Amino acid sequence: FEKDKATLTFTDVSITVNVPTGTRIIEMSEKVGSGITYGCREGECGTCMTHILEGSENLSEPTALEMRVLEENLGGKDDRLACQCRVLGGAVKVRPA
Ligand code: FES
Repeated sequence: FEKDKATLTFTDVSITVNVPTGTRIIEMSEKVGSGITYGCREGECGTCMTHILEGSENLSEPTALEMRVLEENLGGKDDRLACQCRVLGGAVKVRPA
């Protein structure tokens, strides 16, 4: 009934925020103090890498750009870029990678 909102848990700070769907993880991490770093405005640096603990199915699929910057920065199977990863619904749990 609230399909336009999603819960996002930053486990390094133990807080779950209810975000409007389509919000990027980086747009909440600094609001709660999570240690995810915003280091560029072009999606190329990869310093915003984030480990997706749960709920990867509720996230926007990675673009070809994200995949390239992920691989360039040794991102793993469950890592995503916080400045490019949008929460589309459901429940997601993340920690700084
Ligand atoms: S902040 Fe640079 S890739 Fe996300």
